[PDB]
Amino acid sequence: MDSIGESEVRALYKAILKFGNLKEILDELIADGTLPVKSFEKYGETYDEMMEAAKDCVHEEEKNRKEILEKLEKHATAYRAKLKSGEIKAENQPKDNPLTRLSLKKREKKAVLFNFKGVKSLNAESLLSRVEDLKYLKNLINSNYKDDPLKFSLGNNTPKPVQNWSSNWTKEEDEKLLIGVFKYGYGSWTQIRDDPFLGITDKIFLSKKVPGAIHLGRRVDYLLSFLRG
DNA sequence: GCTGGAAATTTCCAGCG
DNA sequence: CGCTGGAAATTTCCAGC
Repeated sequence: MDSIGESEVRALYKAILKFGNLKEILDELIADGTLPVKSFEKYGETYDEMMEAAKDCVHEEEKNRKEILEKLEKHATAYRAKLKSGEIKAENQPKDNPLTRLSLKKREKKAVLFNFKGVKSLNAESLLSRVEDLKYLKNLINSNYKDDPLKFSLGNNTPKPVQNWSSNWTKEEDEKLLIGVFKYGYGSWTQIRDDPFLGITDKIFLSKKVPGAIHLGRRVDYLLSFLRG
């Protein structure tokens, strides 16, 4: 009757990518069919368990990348030594060599996934970074403009402008966008566009246009990592 | 199977020597 | 010119129906 299965998990995970830490507002979510009806406490324990599992997954993948880079580094060293000593000619080189290998691995980014309670391919990175980002944003707008989130501003921070977007997109639009993420959650691009108080209806697009959903996500992540440092 | 969204891959582009 | 890093576009992948 109260146990947890897979539907409640998927719904939760999605809700976490949407609102980060949501234990504050579980009720409201249950109260609008966002989450299946279950107890506040049990959802709390499931959330804690999920974030725990994400922490552990990221940890294990970090260990893995570490060891792989150790080995690749060793190979790089032993290769340099041979180039200098002259046992390898520099111009008769294959394009696949310990150097290019160590480099590509150095700069490789890839999904960090895990399974949880019979739900498959959850993104630990997305979960953690989303909780942090949305916490930083909530605290950022509440500590200053609580009685009117719309008056939020970046101050004298000037984030680098957008590249070849189809709408005249300025700092103002960044502010409004962030306010919208604070209001409806990460991903709710339709509600953000349609809110007339934000007044950015004719600057979002869901010859293909720009910016769409993905582009909004990138812009939000960049804006927040920028405002931090 | 099908399909939407995520993930991976490719392409585009600006900044630089 | 080519290199390189970042963003956009394009293709592929996969879980859940």
